[PDB]
Amino acid sequence: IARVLAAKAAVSLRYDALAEDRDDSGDIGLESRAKVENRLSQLEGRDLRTTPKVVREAKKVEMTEARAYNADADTAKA
Amino acid sequence: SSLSDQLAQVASNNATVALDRKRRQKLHSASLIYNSKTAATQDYDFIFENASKALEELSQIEPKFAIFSRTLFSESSISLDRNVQTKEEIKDLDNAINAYLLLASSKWYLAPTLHATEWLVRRFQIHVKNTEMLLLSTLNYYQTPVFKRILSIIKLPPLFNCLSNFVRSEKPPTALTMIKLFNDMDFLKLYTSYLDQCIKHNATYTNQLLFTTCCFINVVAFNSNNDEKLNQLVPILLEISAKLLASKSKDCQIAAHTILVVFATALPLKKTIILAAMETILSNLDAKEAKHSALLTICKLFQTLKGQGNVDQLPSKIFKLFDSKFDTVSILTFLDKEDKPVCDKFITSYTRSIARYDRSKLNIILSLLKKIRLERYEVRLIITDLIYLSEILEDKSQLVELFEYFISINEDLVLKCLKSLG
Amino acid sequence: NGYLEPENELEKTFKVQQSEIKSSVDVSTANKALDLSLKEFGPYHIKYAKNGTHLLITGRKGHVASMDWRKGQLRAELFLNETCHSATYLQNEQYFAVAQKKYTFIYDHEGTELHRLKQHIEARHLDFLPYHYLLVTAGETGWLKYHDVSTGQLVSELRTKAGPTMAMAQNPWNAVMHLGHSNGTVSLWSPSMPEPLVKLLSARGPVNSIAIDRSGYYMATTGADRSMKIWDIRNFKQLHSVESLPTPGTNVSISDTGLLALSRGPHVTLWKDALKLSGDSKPCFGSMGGNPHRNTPYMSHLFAGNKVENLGFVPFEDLLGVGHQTGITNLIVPGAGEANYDALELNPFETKKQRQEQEVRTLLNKLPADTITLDPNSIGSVD
Amino acid sequence: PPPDEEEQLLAKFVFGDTTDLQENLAKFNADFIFEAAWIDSDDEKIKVPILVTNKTKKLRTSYNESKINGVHYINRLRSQFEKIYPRPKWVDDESDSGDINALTKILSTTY
Amino acid sequence: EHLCIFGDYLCASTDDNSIFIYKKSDPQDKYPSEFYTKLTVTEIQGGEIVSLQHLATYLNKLTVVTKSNVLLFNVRTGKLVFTSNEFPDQITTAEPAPVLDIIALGTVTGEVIMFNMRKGKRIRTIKIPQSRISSLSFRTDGSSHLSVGTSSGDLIFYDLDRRSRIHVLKNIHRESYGGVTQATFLNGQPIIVTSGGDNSLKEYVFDPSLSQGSGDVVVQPPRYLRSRGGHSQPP
Amino acid sequence: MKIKTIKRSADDYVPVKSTQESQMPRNLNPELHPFERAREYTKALNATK
RNA sequence: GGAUUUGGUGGAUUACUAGCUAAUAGCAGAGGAAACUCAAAGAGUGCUAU
Repeated sequence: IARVLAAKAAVSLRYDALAEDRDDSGDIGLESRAKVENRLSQLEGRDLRTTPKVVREAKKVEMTEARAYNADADTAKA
Repeated sequence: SSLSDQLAQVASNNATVALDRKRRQKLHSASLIYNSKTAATQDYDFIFENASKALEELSQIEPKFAIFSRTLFSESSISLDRNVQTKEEIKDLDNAINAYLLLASSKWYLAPTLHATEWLVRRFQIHVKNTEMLLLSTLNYYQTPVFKRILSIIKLPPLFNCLSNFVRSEKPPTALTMIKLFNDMDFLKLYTSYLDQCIKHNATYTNQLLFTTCCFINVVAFNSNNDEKLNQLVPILLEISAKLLASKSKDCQIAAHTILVVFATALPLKKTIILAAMETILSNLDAKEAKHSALLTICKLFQTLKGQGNVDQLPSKIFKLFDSKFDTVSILTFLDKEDKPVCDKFITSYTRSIARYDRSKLNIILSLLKKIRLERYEVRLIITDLIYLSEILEDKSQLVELFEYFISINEDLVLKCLKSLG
Repeated sequence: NGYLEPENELEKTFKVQQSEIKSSVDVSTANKALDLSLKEFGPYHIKYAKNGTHLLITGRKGHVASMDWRKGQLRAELFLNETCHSATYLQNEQYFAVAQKKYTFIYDHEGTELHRLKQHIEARHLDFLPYHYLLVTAGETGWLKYHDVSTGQLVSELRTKAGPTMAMAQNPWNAVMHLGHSNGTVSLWSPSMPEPLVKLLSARGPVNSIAIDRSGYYMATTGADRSMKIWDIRNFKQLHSVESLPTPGTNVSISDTGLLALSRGPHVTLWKDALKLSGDSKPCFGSMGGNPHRNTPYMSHLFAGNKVENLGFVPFEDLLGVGHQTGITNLIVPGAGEANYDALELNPFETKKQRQEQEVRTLLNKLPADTITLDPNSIGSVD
Repeated sequence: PPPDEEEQLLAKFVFGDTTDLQENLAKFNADFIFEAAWIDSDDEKIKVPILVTNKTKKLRTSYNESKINGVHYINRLRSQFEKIYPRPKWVDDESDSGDINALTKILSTTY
Repeated sequence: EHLCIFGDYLCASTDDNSIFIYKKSDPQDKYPSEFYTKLTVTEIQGGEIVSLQHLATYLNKLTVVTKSNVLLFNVRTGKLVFTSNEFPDQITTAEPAPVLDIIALGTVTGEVIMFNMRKGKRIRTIKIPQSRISSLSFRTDGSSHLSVGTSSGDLIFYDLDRRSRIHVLKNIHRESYGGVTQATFLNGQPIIVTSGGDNSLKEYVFDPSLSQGSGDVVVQPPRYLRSRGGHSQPP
Repeated sequence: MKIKTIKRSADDYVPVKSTQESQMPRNLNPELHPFERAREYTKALNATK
């Protein structure tokens, strides 16, 4: 940001110093300030450390006994 | 599995058993107000005393909090331990905790919530058991000083593994990692339930929606290149918007509108989905601001359509709904403003829709055509249908005038349509 | 302590299932009902610490692990490429002995070996006398050997002269050792007497297992002859002779509350109020037309195709540890453990500092070996 | 005589009972905070014994009964089935029998 | 053509819309051998037999399913107890649901009907436009999940309680060889077996949810467990 | 049914205050305390030494 | 589109006669870095330890 800020500072200054009919508003500084803030935001956003993903392991599966209806109960004699 | 692996599972299950002094130090040391040493120095009742006052301030701000005084923040709750209860008792305890987190979601900026939640952490250990619920409430506060503390005292579930780096870290979670957690398909399913609960309960607030839509949009941008996963994002994310549109809150409706627009541009989709989309968009459209946002959206959803019927007339029921919620004078005002977005094919579908169903509205079509330059095919098709009207409908001063407008502009194409049709 | 009382006369305790018990009880005991699937080095012989805080496990193929089952921490794990048979904790959970092939070994709490007992050979059963700091061994050689851990010295060596030993159990009330023999006899032994104090014929075949209640008043024995007997050891009278066993007995255990546990393969049958002189307290399998006097099983369970290696009641706990071919499982047995423990003697919540303080004072008041007698009330008489 | 309400409140404190909280927890509802077509006659006449086969033995309401008619026999059989397969939510509470749910419907049809 | 067995009764369907009933000589015999009676369904009664199905707790009734509609026959008495209402689309697959009194019916044009037989009325309907059902199966692991197999070779899973599509498995079996000829959940497990005409049998399981709470919402996609197969054409 | 099991309140046996003395439970059932008279003699012998 | 490395699972690594069970039958060398990591100890110190 020091390098980036210095570059924009020169841009703002050369406008401030030499502009024949500069409006006392700082618009060039404001827009330059916006760019460096955008430069900072993306730069600080970067994370050198690796971010681990959720682990997805395939666990062993073994079936379990499940109680089920017997159709023999249906059949009956009158 | 090795003995340690099964043993490790036992350790997780009985994390809150409060077995010995050494474990109890860790459980009690966790805090949201005080540091570890002071936290171990405090007792339950002192914590309850502060929280009870904290709830009262919240009750003044918002009445619904007063209910929890009867069940969670009661004086007799001090003696209630979760480890001793049965499953039937636990779920009822969990459900009450679930509701409290939802209301506390919008007041995290207020100090009293942080004190009030301390009792839940200390008494019921929400941080270890209701770990997912607590985070889902506080995701949008990711940069807030409260959120980093949440990470320090808590064990991340499997789905929140992306945040493991920033636990007990000077820097807060950055903007990018929020996207990474959201890119995971399973988390969207988990959050899908969470936002679903808020919509049912009318607990949603602007910081959530705007945080959601703005995270949800970024998932599209990251995943734009690969079509197949975008296809997997359709059965889930579109379902989100339909629920948001169902919410009476205008806030949710526009939140859905931001979602629909980006999907269509990112991923072209059937006209059937688009026609269904506007119909749901229009079904619960009451607020003025949503009305402005919707009309912009509806144009965009057609802007993405690039198949036969791109400019075909809206269905009869579809046509009726649009005019009721958007008078013709409204769209004229829409067509007047100079910074209007491209809506040439939507209006073209509309002009034909008027042509088929309304005889009175023809003279507005003239004004509609003047306001917006229609592309020459859109002109050709409009010419095509109007030829049928003359043969079927009685000749009218407006009807011939609509022809005369086409006589003035691009005379040759008018003959071409006549040559092909009659 | 707990219980399993019925509302309705139809509703029977033995028909209840562990799933139903797990359903009613709270989460914590549901967690105490650990199950461990170890299919490789079985069968597994289990043993719990005196305070019930630690579990010592020994697979037949040589897998020995010591852990704090309740807190889910592994204290030691041993993978001896040898046949490991039975093991026991010494004065506390820190130090345990393993009856390996051809020798017995002492190990540290991390699992580090301390000594190999050259003198104890072919030992098949292990028991530790806490108040006397004596380790006992028995095996095929018919040699009953007592070793002092504190001094690391062999106290005494007594010749059974009855062949291999199939069962051994200590009497907590007088600390006299009971050994089963192929002639159906149960022999009582003391350090200072080169011949058994008492011999008790309790079977027509080899004595598979022997159990003694905490009070030292009753005894349960199971021979390899379709049989099980209950004895009054103080006065030496037979109380019950359960011959109706569907199968021969493998292991028996008696609880703090007095529950009688019988494992006959994967038979696991529990009886309440069976250790009483009354005839109606005689254990009976099933019921004869709902006869109230008949002592029906209190609880029963099915270990599926998994022969039970040994049974362990969890001290101060309503749980039955069961060692089997595929590993370990605790069954919820309401009203089995002692609800009110005594912390001066045994504390489940013992911290390291008062544990290590407990170590010295027990050493300071170690009872001499020769104090062992049939009657513990012998000290202090005119001679 | 029964205790007074002012006694019950105080006994709540002395003994530290928590049932009242749990009843409130059970009552906690989130929203507040925020005909047979045919008939078979053979069913009525058919009488079946229970005690012959082991599995049917469970169906007994009492030890004395041994033989039961078909109509009651089914009802125990249905109850025996429901224990085997608990009744899900979709079967009982839910039935199919501009509309805002258009998007949900179209997405279901289109894969 | 079709074979159904329940209790002591063996039911066989021939191509001529004739249903033969066999019964056991003895109650304690191991299989039925004796010929009880013959029941034939006429065209007026219904269309061609789709399958023979018997639902639980129905005291000697056979739930005969036809292309035209479903028919109920009491095998013991050999009488048509009930006739289901005519269905617009031909029925292709029938599967008894784990619930009492509902049977899942699959049509030619991607329609699954959970017809309640006791009430004799439709309860629900799932739409699969531009598809042909080949197999149905319910999950009995405690999750209200329905699998619908298609001749296209595509297996879809629905959550009945949530009325949503859990996941789709694409092209598991060749469409040229009939797609998914048969797909059945294992009784009481999260596992499903699948087969087809491509000389292949595949085996899929549903893993536990990765979310500590709301596991019903976060459903893991089914994962390939194992399979056996060979050449799809002569070597 | 009537299902009761032993129930340990962790707070009762492990106090919350790190400085507090742990509750020291006691029962006078003789069965919990074997070797009535030998222990006292050994302590007597220990005292005299 | 190409290349390098790697986690997990599946099938074999012994020749294919069904499951479950309580079964004569029932059932179905010297080192280094990281820590709200896990242990084993030593010393000192603090707090009514009455």
